Amino acid sequence: ACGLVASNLNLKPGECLRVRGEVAADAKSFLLNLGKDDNNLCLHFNPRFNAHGDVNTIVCNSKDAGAWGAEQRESAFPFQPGSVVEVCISFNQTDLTIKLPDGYEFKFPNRLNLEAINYLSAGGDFKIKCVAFE
Amino acid sequence: ACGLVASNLNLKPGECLRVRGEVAADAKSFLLNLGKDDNNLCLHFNPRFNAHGDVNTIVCNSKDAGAWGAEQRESAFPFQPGSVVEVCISFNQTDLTIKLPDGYEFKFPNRLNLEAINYLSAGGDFKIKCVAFE
Ligand SMILES: CC(=O)N[C@@H]1[C@@H](O)[C@H](O[C@@H]2O[C@H](CO[C@H]3O[C@H](CO)[C@@H](O)[C@H](O)[C@@H]3O[C@@H]3O[C@H](CO)[C@@H](O[C@@H]4O[C@H](CO)[C@H](O)[C@H](O)[C@H]4O)[C@H](O)[C@H]3NC(C)=O)[C@@H](O)[C@H](O[C@H]3O[C@H](CO)[C@@H](O)[C@H](O)[C@@H]3O[C@@H]3O[C@H](CO)[C@@H](O[C@@H]4O[C@H](CO)[C@H](O)[C@H](O)[C@H]4O)[C@H](O)[C@H]3NC(C)=O)[C@@H]2O)[C@@H](CO)O[C@@H]1O
Ligand SMILES: CC(=O)N[C@@H]1[C@@H](O)[C@H](O[C@@H]2O[C@H](CO[C@H]3O[C@H](CO)[C@@H](O)[C@H](O)[C@@H]3O[C@@H]3O[C@H](CO)[C@@H](O[C@@H]4O[C@H](CO)[C@H](O)[C@H](O)[C@H]4O)[C@H](O)[C@H]3NC(C)=O)[C@@H](O)[C@H](O[C@H]3O[C@H](CO)[C@@H](O)[C@H](O)[C@@H]3O[C@@H]3O[C@H](CO)[C@@H](O[C@@H]4O[C@H](CO)[C@H](O)[C@H](O)[C@H]4O)[C@H](O)[C@H]3NC(C)=O)[C@@H]2O)[C@@H](CO)O[C@H]1O
Repeated sequence: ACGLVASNLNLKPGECLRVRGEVAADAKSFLLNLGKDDNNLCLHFNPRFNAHGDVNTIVCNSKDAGAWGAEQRESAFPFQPGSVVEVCISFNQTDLTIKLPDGYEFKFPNRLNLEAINYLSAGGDFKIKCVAFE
Repeated sequence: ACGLVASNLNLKPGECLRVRGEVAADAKSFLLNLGKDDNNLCLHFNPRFNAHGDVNTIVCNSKDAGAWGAEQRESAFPFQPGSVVEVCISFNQTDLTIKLPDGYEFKFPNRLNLEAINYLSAGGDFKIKCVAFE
């Protein structure tokens, strides 16, 4: 269905999760899901080039016990299809910080109040090239 | 056994898996398992500092339907407690090539004849700092 699925991550607050991968030449959208498990996501990171009505927009949302939360759309879109990008993610009690390329970075509330991230999955027109723990 | 567990890898012949991590100060052993799943491992890579009657010896083996194969032991042991070590693994239908530090490398047969690897697992006194797909 999608890409890489990693579990047992022991991502404690402060630590950084760096993910590098190449986006398809004709990418429609790609995603990175972080959380406790697939149904309890503290972060559903979804850049949309041309999908679900959104064009060149990063849509973020959470999932709690299977129920999707309120979406949060971002304006800056530093991803050119057919290139290699790197996203860096860290969190704390209050919220997570997503560092995108070109110096852009935004925050997303930690609606789940997760003290550790043990799950991550990738999907869409994206191919993981590296996963780093810092 | 077990720690970071990654599924849906879809690693194919020619592509190499690279893992970097730091070994524990009083590490008795650590392991990396590659296979089609938890019970069918084309490679159980296990560097033992002091475990199972072995002192500083790399024990490799396979597992088919849960049955451990015939152990193959290695001479070199470029591991030191506290230090960060990197290993790279490539494969084809014949055998996997474990490339260790300074140009040293050894081969282990692809006993199960897997064409692709979808499961990776890590365990023991090892801290994964990065996993790259090349
Ligand atoms: C003809 C003859 O006698 N030949 C002997 C061999 O018998 C002997 O074989 C090895 O023996 C060791 C030690 O076993 C001891 O404990 C037994 C009971 O627990 C006992 O019955 C044994 O006799 C032996 O006892 C020792 O006996 C000696 C002499 O009697 C005592 O010493 C004497 O003591 C005196 C004072 O009392 C005095 O000091 C004398 O000077 C002194 O000599 C000693 O004190 C006494 N100790 C004890 C506790 O009783 C075995 O460990 C070893 O077995 C392993 O290897 C063989 C194959 O070589 C396997 O068949 C066996 O299953 C073991 O394999 C390991 O299996 C595990 C489990 O699967 C593997 O780990 C897993 O691996 C997976 C990956 O594949 C995965 O990683 C997983 O996570 C792991 O858990 C290991 O990798 C396996 N390792 C290997 C290599 O296969 C031998 O049987 C030898 C050497 O001792 O000498 C002669 O050749
Ligand atoms: C300028 C611009 O870029 N604006 C965009 C908006 O376009 C965009 O809105 C989206 O619009 C979609 C299309 O609607 C049209 O098509 C249907 C189907 O035929 C029509 O029935 C409907 O009437 C619309 O028709 C259009 O009408 C206009 C006006 O008549 C036509 O234009 C006119 O045309 C004439 C000539 O005839 C002339 O040229 C005029 O000048 C011109 O104006 C136009 O041509 C015509 N189009 C067609 C084809 O006929 C909607 O489908 C889309 O819907 C989403 O948003 C609404 C609320 O806004 C929701 O109610 C709806 O359910 C849906 O929500 C999305 O739900 C999905 C899941 O179901 C969400 O995705 C999930 O998200 C999760 C994370 O939270 C996970 O990631 C999961 O995997 C993922 O699947 C998704 O996020 C939801 N989207 C939103 C926004 O919440 C939408 O409204 C908006 C919003 O994207 O952005 C603007 O920038």
